[PDB]
Amino acid sequence: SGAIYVGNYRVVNRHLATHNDWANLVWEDSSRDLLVSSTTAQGCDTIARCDCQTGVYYCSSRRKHYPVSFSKPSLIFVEASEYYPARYQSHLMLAVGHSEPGDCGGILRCQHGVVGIVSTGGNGLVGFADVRDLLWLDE
Ligand SMILES: NC(=O)[C@H]1CCCN(C(=O)C(c2ccccc2)c2ccccc2)C1
Ligand SMILES: [Zn+2]
Repeated sequence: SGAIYVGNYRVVNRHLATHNDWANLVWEDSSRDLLVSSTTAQGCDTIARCDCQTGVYYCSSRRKHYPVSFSKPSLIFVEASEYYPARYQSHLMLAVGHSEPGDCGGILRCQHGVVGIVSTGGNGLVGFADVRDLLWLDE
């Protein structure tokens, strides 16, 4: 679990969004596994606006932060699950690293701020849904 709180927005994995998230829906995209809902309180997370390919992510399954090199945002095949059929998930960045179902929502960060959140994993890999292109999160 986990979310990004920036301004009057809450960014979560679309497959883990709550009834409240859907009742205050701003934008959602199944192909990116992202959902953004509105909030009453102000969020103090900074979003990175960069092309860094190195950062640090939080891994709940180990209660530890790990440094990773990650690929640029791209279309990657993701196996079928109870949330989606087999499909290509866009804006996804992969790294070699530990991840388990439960780690979704963990923040990936570089020196510029928040890069994305854990969205896929397994096989000694971890996939992050990128949020750096969502410029409206800041205005
Ligand atoms: N974006 C999606 O479509 C995800 C929806 C939830 C499922 N999913 C995973 O990748 C998930 C997983 C769960 C059960 C078997 C295999 C994989 C996982 C595993 C390790 C770390 C994070 C998540 C795909
Ligand atoms: Zn950066």
